[PDB]
Amino acid sequence: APSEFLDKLMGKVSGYDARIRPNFKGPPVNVTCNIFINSFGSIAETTMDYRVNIFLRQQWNDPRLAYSEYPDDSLDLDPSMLDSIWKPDLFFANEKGANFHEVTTDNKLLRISKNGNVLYSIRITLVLACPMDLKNFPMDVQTCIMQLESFGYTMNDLIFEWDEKGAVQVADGLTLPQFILKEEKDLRYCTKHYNTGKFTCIEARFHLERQMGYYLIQMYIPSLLIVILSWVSFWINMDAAPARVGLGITTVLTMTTQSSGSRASLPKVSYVKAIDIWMAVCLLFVFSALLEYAAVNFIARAGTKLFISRAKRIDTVSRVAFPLVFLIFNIFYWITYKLVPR
Amino acid sequence: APSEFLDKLMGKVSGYDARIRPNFKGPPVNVTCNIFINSFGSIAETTMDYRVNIFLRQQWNDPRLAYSEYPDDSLDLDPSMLDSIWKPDLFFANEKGANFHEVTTDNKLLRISKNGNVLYSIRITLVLACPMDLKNFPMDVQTCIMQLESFGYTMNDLIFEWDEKGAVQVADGLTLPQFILKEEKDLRYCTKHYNTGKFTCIEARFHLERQMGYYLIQMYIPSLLIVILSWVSFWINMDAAPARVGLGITTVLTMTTQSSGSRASLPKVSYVKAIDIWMAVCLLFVFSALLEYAAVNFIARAGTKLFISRAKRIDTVSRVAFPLVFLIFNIFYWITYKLVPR
Amino acid sequence: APSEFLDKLMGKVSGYDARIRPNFKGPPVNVTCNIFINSFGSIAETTMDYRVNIFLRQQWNDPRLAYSEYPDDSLDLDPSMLDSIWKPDLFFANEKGANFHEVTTDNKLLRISKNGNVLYSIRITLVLACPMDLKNFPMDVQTCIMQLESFGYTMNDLIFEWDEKGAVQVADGLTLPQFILKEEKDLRYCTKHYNTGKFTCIEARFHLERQMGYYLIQMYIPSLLIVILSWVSFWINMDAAPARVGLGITTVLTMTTQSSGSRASLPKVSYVKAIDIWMAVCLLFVFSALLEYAAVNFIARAGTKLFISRAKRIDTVSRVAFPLVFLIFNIFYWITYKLVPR
Amino acid sequence: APSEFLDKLMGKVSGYDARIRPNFKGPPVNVTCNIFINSFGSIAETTMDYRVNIFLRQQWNDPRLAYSEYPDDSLDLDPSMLDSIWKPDLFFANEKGANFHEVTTDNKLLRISKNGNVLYSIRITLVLACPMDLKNFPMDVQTCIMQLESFGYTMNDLIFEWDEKGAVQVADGLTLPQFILKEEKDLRYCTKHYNTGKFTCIEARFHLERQMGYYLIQMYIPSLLIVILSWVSFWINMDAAPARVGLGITTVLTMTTQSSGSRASLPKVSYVKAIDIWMAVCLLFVFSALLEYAAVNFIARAGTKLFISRAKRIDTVSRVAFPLVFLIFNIFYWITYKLVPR
Amino acid sequence: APSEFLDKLMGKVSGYDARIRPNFKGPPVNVTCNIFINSFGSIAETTMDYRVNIFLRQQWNDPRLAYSEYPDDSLDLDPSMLDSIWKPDLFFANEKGANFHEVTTDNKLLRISKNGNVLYSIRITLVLACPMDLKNFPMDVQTCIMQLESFGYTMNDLIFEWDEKGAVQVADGLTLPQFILKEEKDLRYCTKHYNTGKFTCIEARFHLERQMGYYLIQMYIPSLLIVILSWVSFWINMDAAPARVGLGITTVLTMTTQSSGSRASLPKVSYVKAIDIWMAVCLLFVFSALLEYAAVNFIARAGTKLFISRAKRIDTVSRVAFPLVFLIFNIFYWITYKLVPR
Ligand SMILES: CC[C@H](C)[C@H]1O[C@]2(CC[C@@H]1C)C[C@@H]1C[C@@H](C/C=C(\C)[C@@H](O[C@H]3C[C@H](OC)[C@@H](O[C@H]4C[C@H](OC)[C@@H](O)[C@H](C)O4)[C@H](C)O3)[C@@H](C)/C=C/C=C3\CO[C@@H]4[C@H](O)C(C)=C[C@@H](C(=O)O1)[C@]34O)O2
Ligand SMILES: CC[C@H](C)[C@H]1O[C@]2(CC[C@@H]1C)C[C@@H]1C[C@@H](C/C=C(\C)[C@@H](O[C@H]3C[C@H](OC)[C@@H](O[C@H]4C[C@H](OC)[C@@H](O)[C@H](C)O4)[C@H](C)O3)[C@@H](C)/C=C/C=C3\CO[C@@H]4[C@H](O)C(C)=C[C@@H](C(=O)O1)[C@]34O)O2
Ligand SMILES: CC[C@H](C)[C@H]1O[C@]2(CC[C@@H]1C)C[C@@H]1C[C@@H](C/C=C(\C)[C@@H](O[C@H]3C[C@H](OC)[C@@H](O[C@H]4C[C@H](OC)[C@@H](O)[C@H](C)O4)[C@H](C)O3)[C@@H](C)/C=C/C=C3\CO[C@@H]4[C@H](O)C(C)=C[C@@H](C(=O)O1)[C@]34O)O2
Ligand SMILES: CC[C@H](C)[C@H]1O[C@]2(CC[C@@H]1C)C[C@@H]1C[C@@H](C/C=C(\C)[C@@H](O[C@H]3C[C@H](OC)[C@@H](O[C@H]4C[C@H](OC)[C@@H](O)[C@H](C)O4)[C@H](C)O3)[C@@H](C)/C=C/C=C3\CO[C@@H]4[C@H](O)C(C)=C[C@@H](C(=O)O1)[C@]34O)O2
Ligand SMILES: CC[C@H](C)[C@H]1O[C@]2(CC[C@@H]1C)C[C@@H]1C[C@@H](C/C=C(\C)[C@@H](O[C@H]3C[C@H](OC)[C@@H](O[C@H]4C[C@H](OC)[C@@H](O)[C@H](C)O4)[C@H](C)O3)[C@@H](C)/C=C/C=C3\CO[C@@H]4[C@H](O)C(C)=C[C@@H](C(=O)O1)[C@]34O)O2
Repeated sequence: APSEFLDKLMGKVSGYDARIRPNFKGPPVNVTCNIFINSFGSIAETTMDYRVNIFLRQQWNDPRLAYSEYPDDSLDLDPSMLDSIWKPDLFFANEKGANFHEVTTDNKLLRISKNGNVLYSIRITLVLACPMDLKNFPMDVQTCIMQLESFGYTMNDLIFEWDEKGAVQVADGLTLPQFILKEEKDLRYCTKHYNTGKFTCIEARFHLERQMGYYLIQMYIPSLLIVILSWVSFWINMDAAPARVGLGITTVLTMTTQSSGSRASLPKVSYVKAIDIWMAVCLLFVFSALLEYAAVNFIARAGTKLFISRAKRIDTVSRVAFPLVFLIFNIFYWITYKLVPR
Repeated sequence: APSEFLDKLMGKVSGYDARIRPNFKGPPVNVTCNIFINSFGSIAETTMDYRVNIFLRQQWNDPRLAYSEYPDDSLDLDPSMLDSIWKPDLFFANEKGANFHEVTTDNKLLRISKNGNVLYSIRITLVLACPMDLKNFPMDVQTCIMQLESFGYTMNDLIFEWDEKGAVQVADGLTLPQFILKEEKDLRYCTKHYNTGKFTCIEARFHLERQMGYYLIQMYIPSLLIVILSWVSFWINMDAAPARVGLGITTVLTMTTQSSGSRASLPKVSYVKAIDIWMAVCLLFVFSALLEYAAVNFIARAGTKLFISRAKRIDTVSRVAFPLVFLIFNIFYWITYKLVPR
Repeated sequence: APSEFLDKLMGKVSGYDARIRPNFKGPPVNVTCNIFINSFGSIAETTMDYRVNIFLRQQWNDPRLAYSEYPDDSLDLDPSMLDSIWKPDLFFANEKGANFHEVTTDNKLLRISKNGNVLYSIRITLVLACPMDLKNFPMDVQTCIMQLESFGYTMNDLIFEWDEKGAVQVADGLTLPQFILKEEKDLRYCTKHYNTGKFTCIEARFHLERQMGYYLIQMYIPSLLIVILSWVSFWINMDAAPARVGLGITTVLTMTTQSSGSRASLPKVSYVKAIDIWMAVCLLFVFSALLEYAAVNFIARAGTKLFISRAKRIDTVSRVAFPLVFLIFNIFYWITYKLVPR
Repeated sequence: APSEFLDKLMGKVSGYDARIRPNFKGPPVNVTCNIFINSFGSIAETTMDYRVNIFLRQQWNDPRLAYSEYPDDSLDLDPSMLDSIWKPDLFFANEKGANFHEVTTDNKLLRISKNGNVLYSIRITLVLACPMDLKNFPMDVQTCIMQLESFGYTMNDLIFEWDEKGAVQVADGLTLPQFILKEEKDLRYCTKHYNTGKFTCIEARFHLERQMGYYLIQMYIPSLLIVILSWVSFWINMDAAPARVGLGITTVLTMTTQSSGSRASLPKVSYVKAIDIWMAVCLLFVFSALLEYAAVNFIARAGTKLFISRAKRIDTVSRVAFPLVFLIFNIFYWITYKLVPR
Repeated sequence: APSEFLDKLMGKVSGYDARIRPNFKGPPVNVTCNIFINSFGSIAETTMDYRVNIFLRQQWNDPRLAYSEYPDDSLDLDPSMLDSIWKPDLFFANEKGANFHEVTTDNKLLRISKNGNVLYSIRITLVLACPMDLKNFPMDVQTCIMQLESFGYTMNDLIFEWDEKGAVQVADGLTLPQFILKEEKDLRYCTKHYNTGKFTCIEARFHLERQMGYYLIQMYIPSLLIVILSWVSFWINMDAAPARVGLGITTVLTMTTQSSGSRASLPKVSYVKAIDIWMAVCLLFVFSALLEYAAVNFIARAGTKLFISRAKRIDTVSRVAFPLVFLIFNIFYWITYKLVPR
């Protein structure tokens, strides 16, 4: 009897056809699909893509599946039965490849309401290639988008609509080590025009903000320290050229290395990153320090002690100048990027 | 005759249906599942996931499979027969992808007791994404969790229960090169609430403790050595500025490199790692050493021999001071992290 | 009735055979295929290949599929039905491996016009091995080619023709981080002669131009800076040999490192890259600077003050000479590669 | 007729059942299986696993397959026929994943003797995770083990036995770039006890010895050279502090780098590697050299020429001492690890 | 009618059996197979394997497929039909894994001549593990071999023969960035003896020669340059110890780094590479230069000006000596490896 009902509803009997669209030659089937995202992982600037595995819940009703037989409002069909019924055909457009998880049983959940409402749920792993603007790199906000489109049928045949309440849910305990996701999530329609015809698509937005802890600790602090080293360099007498030339050279080299280190993590990009203007100014200051020492030597290795007194003056006034120029730059710098954002 | 019994029990005859849940429209099927874990491998902080391949043994009884025909209490069915019978549908929630091992035969073991108890065993390889807190990195205890949930049916239909005795077993000879697993294993229920309904889950806990041998040998000892180099630097006369500036610079650079080296292995993280406070203090001491030499020079390059005597005093008192401040820091440091843990 | 038409047109009835070519033993089937390319990604010089995922739209008409039954000009058949009809067999020749995207439904779109025109669309991910000439590396234009050939039948049986209008389309918002694609796209026939017979092929051209921003910021500027360091080195008195030897050595070493850094990204290649002539000249200038200092010392460590005056002359005239020789080289250099291209 | 015999022996006729074990409800089936190993490849200490692809030849007789029809002692059945007959189910326990090679035809060889002896051969690629002890790393002997167990049936049902003569064969021309395999091969039974029951297993042993050429050339020689540099450092007068401090520092730094270099290849391990005691002693000697120079300076920068004469004595006696202490250490070192092994 | 002929020739009618070998119980089937290689790619010394994707064309005639029905000499069967006919079973022995390309249609080409000659063509991607001798690394000739063997049947059943004319063809435009392939190609039989029996194999030879451009530009030139730096070092007066010690140390360090750099690309190997003798001699010369400076100091820091004159003599005679010893070594070196090869 219970098997007999799976056989009666879905059997060849009643002439049910998998291939034919529900309510065919008529109003477009409306699919309400909401996604529950388990995790973001392996977000890489260089690879340019981010991994997310999601439950996809799509709901479409067809009149023909509706049954008067059982008391229960919704009956849970077997996962295999699902291969038999018509399914809405939905591919991630930017998907860059994706896979089901078939571990143990195939992971799929389907249930038919007596009304004829169908609930269909699948667990997918997605790699998604999102374009991301690095115009200001360290502290930027990046938007990651996923758009679900129907490759099979045109606009008149099929439509996608987000669920009116709670269209995208996130894991209760989900955190990203590198970025923080924002509670506010934008959802917006799109319509794709292709040579073949117009295909429906719906896209979610995700907003992610870069954690400043790691970059502060790694990128900025050593720069600050190295810049301190020039400052301590100034106090040593000009008579010892090696100590000054040694500090200047060593510091400029280290700044070079520190600068490349930032570059290795990132994808190769034409426009100047904020990190680059920071490195350019730090390097400009150490180079200017060595430059000042060079000028002091040009005056000192030249001649008369009156000039050497002049140079002992420029030493003090310089040592007072550099922390001020660096500090004022720093102040002027932080406001634009980390304050009044967007 | 023996084939005739596989054909009689599992045949179309008797109207056995694969798709229908055992004891349908009634008390939820109870699955007692215990796992035997062959190995942990490729645990990587950066990838954030750990590999484990496990035997999964799940036991559920259904009345309809029960047979009075044979003398034997448990009969071992063919591995293919398994595709025909109803199986409890169980997916690892955090699985991040997983695969069966089909090498030679498909690796699956099933047996039916005359009572109707079914024993079902499969060999799976799992990658598992466990969130791990690095708040104190080198010596931390990390908890790795795996939760088994039923994607197919709600709470009223199906339930998972760990076996009362020996729910998780480990290989007799299993060792992890990086961590040690703890004999005490916590097992605790969870219930998942999703928009679709409430799904049963059961989760194991694994506790892993970081081996301090490698990090002691690699991370800490070279730091100690480099800090010794400042100490030997102090004894050289202040008259030779290059030897002192050379030692100070070289040591601070090496400390910088040593510090980055720790960072390369780890995933990028916002909160300060214990290794970082260690590096910060070591670097602070070498920098303070160079700083003291700079002050000594400010007094020395300045003027009168009374001051130079003053500086020869500060040399000795400093050389006595640094091992004490470093030693007291070290003592104060170890207690918090490696003593009175958690 | 609607199922009955899928059954009538494609049924065993009417004796339709999948295996037989349309209009068999006659004029070669003509396939008009246009591709819509979603993205280029992971273009790597070292791996030598570039990833592109494309929609492939191929159109061939066969008389036998044509139907008089429906009012609609084009009817959209089910994606599975596609396995039944004869398909033009088309493999990417240089494909180096490729995969369909079967996520959710298999992603395939097919429709039959009453005329008998068939539209067939598939979404594919391609890795493509394109040979690329590095003769001038940093600023080069690279051509990436994909050729679609029929492995199954000879020229007399089958032919490929690009669509007369809009044979290749690109995503409206598509950008490549490393290169820019050019609007002008060349399309040209090819015919392959193999021992078996002659097979049709059609190949698209893509032209890509290297972004000069990243290489300017990374490769060239540090070179400029390091070359500046020699210039500042000259001013320090020759009396201090260490400062001069220190600057010369340090700079030549850094130039060595900078040079290798360029090499690591690129595939190993026999012919000299433009970047290499740039590095060779920069290194030649720093080496020549140190060389001049060495000559100055050979005169200076030798003897009489008249010679030392001679050397103080060569210092000034040299410091005036080096920026001129470097600047004139730079000017002479840029014209060939970034100006009057091809 | 020849097809008729495949149809008669393996047909539904005679009531042959694939699922049922040979000689069912009786003495355990005995499988004699010998392996021919094509190659070892990609043996990596860090990944901890080694690749081997093997032919597996397993022989079990069943009475029912035996035929009186043909003259030939052994008849070669079609590779597909193999799917129909019962196969012994054998999975590599530590397999960590493995794959068949299906290129061209599926690669499988089966033949049935009239006696009823069945020869079954398959070509498999295995990744095998072998635990390996690094207690003395550079020159160690490592044992790699593969154990073949039956996941399907208990001890009473099935048994594995190595072939009495030539159970494991190796390719005639097989060589490993990193290790050498030893002709003597140990083969030993194991029995696995699991909660389900006792399962048969048979394990091969492979013994591999590390090639000392590469590590001698790479690891040890540069250490020797750097240690020579301290020796040449001693001869330079103590009056020039920079040359001595320069050599001491530079050499200790280089030793640090050389030491890390060894570490990068290896998996992270708690226990001290032999390479580490070697590095510790080399570094101890360079550090002791710099230390002696520091003491000499403490005496020299202090005061009276009688002390400076004392120091010129300690220079000579030291320069005589260091090659002796290093040489005697070297001698004492090599004996334990490369002599009287195990 | 045309379908009726596929049904008549290959139908169950006429009692055609896929499983049975052509001309069974008789003279061994003779397969003439020629390969057309599209590309070599990703040849890596470290991975030890090289990728090649090839068309495999194998020709065997069977009497039973021969038909008198059509006028055409050769008829092209459908790619699926191929699964039905008997195929020669041919696996690459060293294949290390390989895959078909199933993109769009499965890529397979088959045609049956009325004579009964069958032409069968498949497109395969192969990874091939070739053993390669590095005894002289930079400029070596390496032979890469692929051997095609029949795993299914013995010598008496099946045989492989290369096509008498043009057995291996190469792409008209094929080039390898790292090596050049030689027009002369050796083809030679092999017979494999295994415990099971004797299996036929045929192997192609490929000869590849290393491009000297990249290694000249990268490996050798910087060595030459660094060796020049010692030469320029000699001219500086011995009075400044730091400039000489600085140049000697810096150069020996850089030589160390340059030496390791070569090692990173290559697989770990016991026997001494030619590149190693080159590095050993270069390093020996820089070390000998520093050594000579040390001796000069032992004489100079010692005492009387007559000795200092002696040392100013050894300076000149040395500076004349080193370019000669290095040049004569270079000459003596190149002849063995790049001249009179093999
Ligand atoms: C003339 C430069 C000399 C050598 C000066 O160098 C120094 C010191 C003083 C010298 C006189 C140091 C140098 C920076 C320069 C000053 C330059 C800048 C602050 C910026 O660059 C300028 C010019 C540049 O166009 C030549 C321009 O880019 C274009 C590219 C695109 O158009 C096609 C477009 O997007 C738009 C038009 O922008 C830029 C906007 O503006 C800044 C971008 C450069 C930073 C420099 C660096 C950043 O990572 C490098 C690395 O970390 C390293 C090793 C050293 C750094 C350095 O060496 O920093 C570094 O190379 O000062
Ligand atoms: C002012 C710093 C100057 C340059 C001082 O530098 C030195 C020497 C003396 C200078 C005056 C050396 C420097 C450390 C500083 C002292 C700083 C610390 C001990 C710590 O940082 C402070 C400030 C920091 O917030 C600015 C704060 O982080 C926040 C981040 C998050 O909020 C958004 C939150 O999680 C919480 C609020 O915590 C921290 C807790 O506390 C410590 C974290 C820094 C260690 C420094 C380093 C660790 O890896 C780096 C690397 O190995 C390297 C190359 C050098 C190191 C270094 O250069 O170490 C390094 O960069 O002293
Ligand atoms: C004699 C050289 C001495 C050591 C000189 O070195 C320096 C300084 C002065 C010394 C006297 C520095 C050196 C370059 C040389 C001058 C050489 C060139 C400008 C070029 O090379 C010459 C000769 C070379 O054939 C020996 C020839 O290649 C052939 C190869 C192929 O035939 C089989 C064919 O394609 C065609 C015939 O071309 C070339 C065309 O032309 C240039 C190619 C070399 C650049 C050098 C380098 C580029 O990356 C290297 C790296 O960044 C590094 C660490 C240092 C660089 C360097 O060390 O640069 C570097 O190694 O000058
Ligand atoms: C006090 C050390 C000072 C800094 C001394 O450092 C130097 C010079 C003189 C200083 C006074 C140099 C230093 C070694 C020390 C002497 C130490 C050893 C020879 C060994 O270590 C000792 C102590 C160590 O337990 C603290 C102990 O490990 C335990 C770990 C486990 O228990 C939990 C267990 O398995 C068992 C109990 O063993 C060890 C057995 O025995 C040796 C192991 C250390 C070698 C050092 C190094 C090896 O790779 C490192 C790297 O290449 C580098 C950059 C420098 C090396 C160095 O710096 O070498 C290095 O760090 O001497
Ligand atoms: C005693 C050596 C001292 C330290 C001398 O070092 C220097 C300078 C002068 C010192 C007195 C420098 C040193 C080489 C030596 C001279 C040695 C050689 C030219 C060669 O080696 C000798 C001895 C060696 O067996 C100990 C032997 O190998 C065996 C291995 C196998 O048997 C089991 C077998 O295959 C066969 C018997 O061959 C070899 C054939 O012959 C040469 C091979 C060594 C080259 C050295 C190096 C190559 O890459 C290394 C790297 O780039 C680096 C950082 C420095 C190099 C170096 O340091 O080079 C380096 O380590 O001279």
